[PDB]
Amino acid sequence: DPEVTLLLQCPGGGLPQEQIQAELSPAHDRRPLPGGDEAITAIWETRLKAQPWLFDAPKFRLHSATLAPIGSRGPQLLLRLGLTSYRDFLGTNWSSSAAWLRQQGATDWGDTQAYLADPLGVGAALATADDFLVFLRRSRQVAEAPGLVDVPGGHPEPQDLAGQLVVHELFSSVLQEICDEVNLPLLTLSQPLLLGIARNETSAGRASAEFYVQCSLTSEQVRKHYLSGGPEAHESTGIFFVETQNVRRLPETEMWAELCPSAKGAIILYNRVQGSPTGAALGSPALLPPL
Ligand SMILES: CC(C)(CO)NC(=O)c1cccc(Cl)c1
Repeated sequence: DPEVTLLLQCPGGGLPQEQIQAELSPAHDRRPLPGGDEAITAIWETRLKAQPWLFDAPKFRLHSATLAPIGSRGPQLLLRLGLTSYRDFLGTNWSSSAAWLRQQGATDWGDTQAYLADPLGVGAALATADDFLVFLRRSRQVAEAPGLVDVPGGHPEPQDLAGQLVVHELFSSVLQEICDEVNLPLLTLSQPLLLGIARNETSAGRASAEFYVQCSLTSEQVRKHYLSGGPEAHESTGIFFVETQNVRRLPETEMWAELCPSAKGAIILYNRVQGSPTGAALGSPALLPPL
C-alpha cells in the first residue's frame, strides 16, 4: 500500500489522553518557501477570485512524535506540534509542485516535510455495541478523494502547560466530528484511545492521528441516528457497517481499492493495535483462525 505509511503504532492497545504530552512551539512550524511565501498568497488570491465564499482557518501542524521506552511509567508519547492554516495547505501539500517542495526540503533542511503545511487530521475506528466498524461514502462532487469510502474525522482548529489543553482539544475534536457527521449523542461514546499516526503519501505526506472509539448503540441504532438528520445533517452520502471479524482481511477485499488513504490508516492501526491478540486465550486457533 504505497499511499499510506505508519509514523507511530501505540503500545498497550492504544494510549489514553492522560498518557500524552504535547509541545506546541514555533520551532515546529513550516519553514518559509525558498522563493518566499508570495507563491502561497498568489494561489490563495486565484482561488478566492473564483470562490469568494471560502475562508482560511488555523490548523495544528505535526512536526514529529516520540514514544517512550515500552513498559515505562509516566507519559508514554510526546507530540511536537506547530501551527499552520488551510491557506498554507492549499499552497503546499495540495499544490501541483508538492513533490518539488519535498526534494527542496531534503536538500536544504534534510527534511522532506520542511516546506509543507502538513495539517494534523483525526480519524476514528468507531465500533458499535454489536461489533461492527462504521464507514461513510464521500460525495462524487468534492475535490479530495471523490466517491471513496472514509471513516469519521476531520482537521481540528486551535482554540505541557498549554500542551495538556492541546491534547484535550485533539481527543475532544474526534468525539465532536463523530457527533457532527454520524449524529450520535456524546453520551453513547467512550473516551478515545490513540492507536497511532498514519501519513497520506497521495497528499505529500500529511499525517492523521487515528483513534479507537466504542459506541453503546447497535449498528441499526447508529444508522437510525445518521439518517434522521436528513441530507443536510451530513457531508457524506451514505453509512455502512463491516463486522470486526471481517475487518481483519479487509485489505484482501474489493472494498480496499475504494478506501481513501486516511481510512486505510485507521483500519491498518485497528488491526495491529486492537486486533492481533498476544495471549494464549484470544490467540487459540478456534478464536484466531489461521490464514
Ligand atoms: C473542502 C474542505 C473545506 C472540506 O472539509 N476541505 C478541508 O476542510 C480540508 C481538507 C484537507 C486538509 C485541510 Cl487542512 C482541510
